[PDB]
Amino acid sequence: TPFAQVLASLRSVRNNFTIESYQKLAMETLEELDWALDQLETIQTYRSVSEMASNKFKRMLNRELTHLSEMSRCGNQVSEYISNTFLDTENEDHLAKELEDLNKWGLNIFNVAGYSHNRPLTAIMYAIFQERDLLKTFRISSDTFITYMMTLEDHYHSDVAYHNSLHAADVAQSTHVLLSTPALDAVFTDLEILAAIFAAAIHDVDHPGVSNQFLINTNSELALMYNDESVLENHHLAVGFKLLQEEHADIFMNLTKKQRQTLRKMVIDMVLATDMSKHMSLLADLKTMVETKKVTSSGVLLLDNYTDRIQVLRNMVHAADLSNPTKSLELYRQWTDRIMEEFFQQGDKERERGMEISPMADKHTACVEKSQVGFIDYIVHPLWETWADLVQPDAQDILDTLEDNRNWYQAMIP
Amino acid sequence: VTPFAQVLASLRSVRNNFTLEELDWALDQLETIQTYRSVSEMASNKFKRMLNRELTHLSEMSRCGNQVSEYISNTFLDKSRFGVNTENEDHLAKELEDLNKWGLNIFNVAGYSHNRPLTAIMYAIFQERDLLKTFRISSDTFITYMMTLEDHYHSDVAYHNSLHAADVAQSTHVLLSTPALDAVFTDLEILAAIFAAAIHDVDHPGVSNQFLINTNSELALMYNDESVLENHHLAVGFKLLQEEHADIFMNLTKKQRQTLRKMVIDMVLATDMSKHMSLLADLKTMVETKKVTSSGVLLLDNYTDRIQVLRNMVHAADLSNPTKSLELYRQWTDRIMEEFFQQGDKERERGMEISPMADKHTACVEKSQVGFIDYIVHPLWETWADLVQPDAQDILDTLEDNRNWYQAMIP
Ligand SMILES: COc1ccc([C@@H]2CNC(=O)C2)cc1OC1CCCC1
Ligand SMILES: COc1ccc([C@@H]2CNC(=O)C2)cc1OC1CCCC1
Ligand SMILES: [Mg+2]
Ligand SMILES: [Mg+2]
Ligand SMILES: [Zn+2]
Ligand SMILES: [Zn+2]
Ligand SMILES: [Zn+2]
Repeated sequence: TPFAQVLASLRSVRNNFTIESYQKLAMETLEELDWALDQLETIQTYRSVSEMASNKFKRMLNRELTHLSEMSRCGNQVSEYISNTFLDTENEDHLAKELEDLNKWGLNIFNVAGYSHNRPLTAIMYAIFQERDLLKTFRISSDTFITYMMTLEDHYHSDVAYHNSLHAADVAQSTHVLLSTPALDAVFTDLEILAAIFAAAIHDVDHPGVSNQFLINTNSELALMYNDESVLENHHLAVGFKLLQEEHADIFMNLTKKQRQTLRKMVIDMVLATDMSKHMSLLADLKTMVETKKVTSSGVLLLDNYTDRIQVLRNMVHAADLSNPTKSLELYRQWTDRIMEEFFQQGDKERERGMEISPMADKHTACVEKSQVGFIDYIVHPLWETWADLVQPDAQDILDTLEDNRNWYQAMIP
Repeated sequence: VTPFAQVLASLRSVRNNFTLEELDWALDQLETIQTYRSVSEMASNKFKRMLNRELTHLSEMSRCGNQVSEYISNTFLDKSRFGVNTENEDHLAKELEDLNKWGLNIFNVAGYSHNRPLTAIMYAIFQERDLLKTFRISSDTFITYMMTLEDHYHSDVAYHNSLHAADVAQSTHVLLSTPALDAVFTDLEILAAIFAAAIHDVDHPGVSNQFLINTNSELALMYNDESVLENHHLAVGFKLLQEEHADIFMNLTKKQRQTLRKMVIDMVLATDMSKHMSLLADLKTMVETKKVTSSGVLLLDNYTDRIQVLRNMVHAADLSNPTKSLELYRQWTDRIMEEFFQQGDKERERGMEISPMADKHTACVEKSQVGFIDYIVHPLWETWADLVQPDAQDILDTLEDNRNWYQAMIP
């Protein structure tokens, strides 16, 4: 395996390096080399050592297969097989005023809901798509677009307090605004933008107002069918893409097969990243991205390969999903009530199920203010602090707004 | 600051001051052998443990500090006499003498069971391993589950039928008996492994995940193209327990069931042929660092090690055919091609480009098995045999002989 042999090579450097001002330089470097030696082995996990090993075996076989595919017609048939199988109105006036702020972080999605017959998702999506000229770009007839958009919005539960089309509309608009970050200009392709926005719009479709954990615990059909892994995220994606199958709703029908293939890859990639358990993994990638960030003249970021761009895009959607504490207090406060209401509904579901009440789920026991300060300090702030570093100086305001709201909720703890 | 970057931050100040060959070889080989997600896991682990320290502290604070830490922790941090109806009977019993033998003829087991080899072999395994007593599984419950399971294995499908399931189940049973693996696995780990094998291919439609993705199938659509069949097999396997009098796991504790479900999902997902290289990688690292207790028995400490072995065991059992006797192996080759051919017949009706081995005019049956052995089956079994040496030598020998036989058949 590679790491085993790489460790054996450097271990040999240490043993053969040993074999006044010079002394200071000599000794300072030896313990530094030793520090890096321990830190290599200790920060190593099972899947990290394995990844380098699997990837060498993959590379090695692909060399042998390229050779074999040149031999006979048969060699080619065997190579192709092996390669593919074992290798990877008054309302319309106010709505328009609220929509002036479509590219602004401070848009009030709640008023958008109010002036749009409680259809903020269709309202905001059509607005975004006209703003980004995506309907023209990707040959999407309005008729088809709204047909899809309406069905999508229909499969967002009305009865659910937080994970309703209003949350979807917020993430969609928030993602739209994050894409406009100056630091990321020519950076993404039109299909990448299309993927991102559609990803955001569907990221929570048919959400039943309960956690994956609840679904697993209650042995739900949904858990059972998705083998307890990313049960909801998989379900959202499945609905999102199946809705395209409805009568005159295929918004992607005018893209090439490759375009659709790629878009489907990215959309799956991004919505799966909205699993809150994938949080640390996303934050890890974003931190490494900041560390090795390369910036082209006048401030615009330099993201080469797809791998880099998708890391940014899935982090962008995740950051947009966790945007509420960074919004104005008037907005943020309403999201807090909405989240709690949903949390308490799950608690009621557990009470009659005779299940031990979920942490936060009982309105009788809930602490809220102290909770938001926990949520900010440990999850929201680290994420946004990282994002703001990557996109500096932009998003400095998003952070100050968050920091202020943290202090406000801190000041509310009885 | 992330770890690998922190390492190379010091490693680079060391080299830019040390001034050598073995350091400059590994200077390049550290960075180059580094992927995109191998780098990521080092860091995501650093942050997960960082936060878990902070929450442990916060829990100690108030009743509130505990509610907030429990919330955050759970949300942003991970984790008949024979069983079959028969008049043939006595013949079935003779074939079943070989239940613990690698050379059992599953095809005759099918013959003397009224084509019910899965129920026949499973009931046999469970009586042999005394699992029904161990896990309080009433016979009715067992045969009831077993029959419904066998029913959801397509008859119309040439290779991925209950006969293949029965083969993997019996092959896994035999691999668990490897002397090199004695006290190693718990009874629940054995139960997990055998059940995993029995259901690993349930409701298989006789087509590849690739086909399903390409044809934009409901199955692909609902499983977002990742491990489409493997996820589906598991979903069926576990949903069947919901049938009246079929819950074979009803008498296990909640934790026992929770753990078994974890391992079964873990193992069946590993039967994705695209996970092949990853499985082999883990098995090779396991071999390299293997610790063996007195008189030959392996020493596998934590769950992580045992599950790597168990998933590799089921995978090895799924790719066992070329390591079986030529009489058996030859029949599996025909069966696999028949299904492959039929897979192409579906592509044809769909106007799709016919898959590599999917056409009989173009198929290199013999040259193909030699490719399959040389590149996939032999490396896997060669690794397995190293881990459980000297056991599995017989398997390797049989494999080697059969490879030479198919080599000698190339026109
Ligand atoms: C505005 O609040 C919140 C907004 C959004 C979320 C996400 C939706 N559900 C989650 O688990 C993450 C949690 C919130 O607050 C949490 C702090 C404790 C209760 C929930
Ligand atoms: C007995 O041969 C085979 C038996 C079993 C399998 C597995 C089931 N499906 C797979 O893709 C792997 C493939 C075989 O042979 C392969 C090489 C020639 C064609 C397929
Ligand atoms: Mg989500
Ligand atoms: Mg399978
Ligand atoms: Zn969301
Ligand atoms: Zn009954
Ligand atoms: Zn199989």
